[PDB]
Amino acid sequence: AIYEKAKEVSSALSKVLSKIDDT
Amino acid sequence: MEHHHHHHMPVFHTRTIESILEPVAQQISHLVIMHEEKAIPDLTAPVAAVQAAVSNLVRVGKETVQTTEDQILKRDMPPAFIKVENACTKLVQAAQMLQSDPYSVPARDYLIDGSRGILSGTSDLLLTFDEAEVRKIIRVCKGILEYLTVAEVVETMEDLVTYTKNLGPGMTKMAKMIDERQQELTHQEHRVMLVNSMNTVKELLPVLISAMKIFVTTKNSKNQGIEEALKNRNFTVEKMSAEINEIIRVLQLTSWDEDAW
Repeated sequence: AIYEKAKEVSSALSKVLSKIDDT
Repeated sequence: MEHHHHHHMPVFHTRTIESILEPVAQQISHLVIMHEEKAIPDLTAPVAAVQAAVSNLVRVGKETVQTTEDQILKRDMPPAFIKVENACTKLVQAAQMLQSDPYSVPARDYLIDGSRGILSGTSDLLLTFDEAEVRKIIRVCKGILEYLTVAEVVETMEDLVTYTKNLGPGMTKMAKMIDERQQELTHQEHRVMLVNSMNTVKELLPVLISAMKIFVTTKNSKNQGIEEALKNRNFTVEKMSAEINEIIRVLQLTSWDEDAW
């Protein structure tokens, strides 16, 4: 399940750094 | 007047692991890429879930460290939970300075650093759990590089019927594993010398299996010259074993990592 929960936080994090900029 | 500089600190080797942290990787470097040297919303409700899943990860990660006896893992995993642990406290902490003030420039950088943690931290988490996988694969081969030697002890024909049914399935699993690995590899050189290798091993199987039967029936008759028959046997084995090692050695190449001695 590792490769899963990992990908999960990966996006959940990628969704946060998205509010940091969008040009 | 010569000048050159940029960011650093992000490793990657497995194909899958990359297609998981790669995004968040370029996002971070692209967010700092603005190297010419804009406010921030409320990341309270979107940084709490990153702390959520991050918790679940350590969870399923701390349990895996309670099952698989892969010692080198049971000792390499913990430090990871530490990285993501604190790397998160910053993410959550950073979101505050921005909420109390969304113009702070140290926070924007502070924020990135914390994210760079969960990324770099989760990286090792997977990387470690991975090397452990390449390990189980090695065990399989090591066991297939141990059974072949058993052929040199098959006299009775009836045994040959219990050596194949055994050796076969072993090579079967020892094949699927390799198939997956090559896909995960990020280097053409490795992928090749790894596949074509497992290739010969497959062909040399139906061969030694014959030299084994050809001998088991030749010694049963006055047919003198078991040498030309037996020799052909061990010779095949020696060829398979020599090939099987190329696989192991290759894997170990993609295996032995910094954290390892």
